[PDB]
Amino acid sequence: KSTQATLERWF
Amino acid sequence: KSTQATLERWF
Amino acid sequence: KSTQATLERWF
Amino acid sequence: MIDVIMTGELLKTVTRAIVALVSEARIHFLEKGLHSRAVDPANVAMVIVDIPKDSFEVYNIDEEKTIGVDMDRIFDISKSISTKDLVELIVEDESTLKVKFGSVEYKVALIDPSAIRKEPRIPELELPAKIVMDAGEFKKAIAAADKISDQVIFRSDKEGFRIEAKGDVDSIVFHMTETELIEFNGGEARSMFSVDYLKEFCKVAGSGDLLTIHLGTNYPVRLVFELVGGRAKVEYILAPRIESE
Amino acid sequence: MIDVIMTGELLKTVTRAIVALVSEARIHFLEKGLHSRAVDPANVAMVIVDIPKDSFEVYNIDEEKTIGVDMDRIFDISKSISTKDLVELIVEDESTLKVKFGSVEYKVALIDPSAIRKEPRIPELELPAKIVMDAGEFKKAIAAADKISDQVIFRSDKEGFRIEAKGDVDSIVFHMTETELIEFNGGEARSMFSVDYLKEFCKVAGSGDLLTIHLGTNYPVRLVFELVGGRAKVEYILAPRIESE
Amino acid sequence: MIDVIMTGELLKTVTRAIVALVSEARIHFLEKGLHSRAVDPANVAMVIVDIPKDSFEVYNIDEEKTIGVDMDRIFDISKSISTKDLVELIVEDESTLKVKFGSVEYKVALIDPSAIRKEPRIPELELPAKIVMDAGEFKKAIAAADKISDQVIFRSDKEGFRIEAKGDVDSIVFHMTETELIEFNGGEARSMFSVDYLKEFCKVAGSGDLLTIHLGTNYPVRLVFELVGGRAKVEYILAPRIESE
Repeated sequence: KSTQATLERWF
Repeated sequence: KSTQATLERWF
Repeated sequence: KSTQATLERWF
Repeated sequence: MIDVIMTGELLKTVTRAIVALVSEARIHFLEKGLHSRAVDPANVAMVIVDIPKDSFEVYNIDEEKTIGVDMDRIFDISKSISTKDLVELIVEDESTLKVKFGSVEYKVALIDPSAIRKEPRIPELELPAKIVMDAGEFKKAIAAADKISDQVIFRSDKEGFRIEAKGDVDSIVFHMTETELIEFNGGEARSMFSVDYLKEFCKVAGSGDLLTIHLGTNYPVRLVFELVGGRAKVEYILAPRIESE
Repeated sequence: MIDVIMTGELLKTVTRAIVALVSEARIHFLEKGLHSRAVDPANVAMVIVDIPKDSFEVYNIDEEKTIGVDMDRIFDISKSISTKDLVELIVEDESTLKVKFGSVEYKVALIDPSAIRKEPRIPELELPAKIVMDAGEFKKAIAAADKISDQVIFRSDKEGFRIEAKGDVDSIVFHMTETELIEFNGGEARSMFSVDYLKEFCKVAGSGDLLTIHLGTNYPVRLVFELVGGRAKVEYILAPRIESE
Repeated sequence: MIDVIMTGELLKTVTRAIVALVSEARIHFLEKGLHSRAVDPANVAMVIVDIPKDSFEVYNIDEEKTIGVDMDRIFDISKSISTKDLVELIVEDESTLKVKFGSVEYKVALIDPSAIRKEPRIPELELPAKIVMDAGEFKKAIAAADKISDQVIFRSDKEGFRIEAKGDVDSIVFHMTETELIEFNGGEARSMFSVDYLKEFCKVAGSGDLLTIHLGTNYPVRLVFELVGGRAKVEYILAPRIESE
């Protein structure tokens, strides 16, 4: 399956 | 009045 | 405030 | 035996301007041309359309007759009639109206002209300011005000013509000094109106046409458009929204 | 190993005409070209599309094979394929259909051709009147009748071809003497139909194309269009609405 | 006393790209030009717009000031401003923003720049693949994937750039070898995203513009568009949909 991630993990 | 016929009568 | 008038007053 | 022939854009312009406030109006075939005036059921606005006989590609009457035309069905049929598709209107009888264009001949029955609400006596208005501008520049002034409010202010003085709209977070103003207006008598006038009607009037007109505006203070406004390249004159008279103290 | 290449407007015309009555039809890749015929679930209308091999910018079959194509997904994908964007259809396998156009290669799975309702034997109709006219003039005759009624009358005699619609307050008639029709055999015919289907048929065709109409009395109507500039032949057969006494 | 003048298409492009993820963003009037970056409330995507001072038909600042602009009302007003109708933005005060175009001067009040969510530090992303292609070819790759699924796969390697979408009955793939891409560094990358955002990003751009794509594996994607003919640079950064095992 797939889970939309958030940009917070990369900032 | 009018009654929509079917194509089955002519095939 | 404002009240839409009618044309009857001017005819 | 009425037998007229106009362009498609001509019939489509009047039927729209009319049916824009009514659904059935009396049309008057005069010697000077075609006439027809009606007010909406609301009694807020009035439309007066004129088409002198020189706009028709033929105009044949055999006595000035008035016909009660069902504007809705006419407008509805008009969406077929093409812009270049000459249309010939005929009334050689008393019960129906033949509309011919292309290979189609539409026949809608007529109404008893005296069966429809009797039209409003054309007002005898005396207004201070007289502005002449382009309908397009005007239609763009109304479209903009519609995002800010339900009402607008037509403000006239010597420094030009102004149309203003205000919201609780923004405002807009359309100004044109007399130097940028086609014509302007500079009279002082100020009346408020509802963008609703003003936006509906702007439908029957686009950019490239002219517009004369007769404005006073706390009086209705006269919007005279030269439509279909000066071949049709459509006037809209809107009652003002009076500032209640 | 089917390997065809048609223009975009070509694929978009057939898939629309087909999916206009079905959602999955068997497509026949013959030696003479592409064939496919289906009737709607209702059983009121029939569509027969033909594309001789000379309309393709290449048509490569390795045996005449029939494929069950899911018309909905095909039509749905067709809204991407551009009008000039050549599209190549490939079926080098038995499970899927590759549709290539631009930098996109779409692959929709095929259906068991014998898993879909078996198509209707093309009728052996013998009709009195044969009218040949422009599809545009025709599409304009139908669009007009749709405002007046749900049904129309195709009336043929020597004085021309007529299509009429009546309401309780108006009526419309589309007439073209044999002198204004491309072709006309003048036979006497008169059948009534539902504007609903007739308006749906007119979608897959526009002005500039030709149309042959086979009309009889109380018989179905054959509407043969030369679409995509004589490169696609789409026929629609509609059952009549019989005047019940 | 900010006093800028840009084309209509220029303002309409940025306000759309911005308001495409926010309803109120801080706009930065710098020496090098106009800047403004914001993330949507969701925190999934980020937009970074840049307009160097050479895109303006004049750009006059009297100190680099940041203003809190209500993007919704601005975007909403922008639907008036014409494509060729030069628009001059002025902020000679601290409470409002004057937008002039034609005979209209719109005045929307400003927001406390520090009253709006503080913008996101522009990420320091290091991505393997770098693809340069046309925005149109790209917008067509996204439009197609939207019919097949809610998500797509950006796959990069040496044999070209790939974008794929799969359904339970069909699939589509957009491939362009390095030979057909404007630029391509051939790095290996593979991340999945939601067609939803990707389709929303494609709105602010059309065919004829260029697009650089920075892709990595299980990392967000950077979509840098050269909009308004290289006069506006709009970057969209979307978080990936991570394949959950």
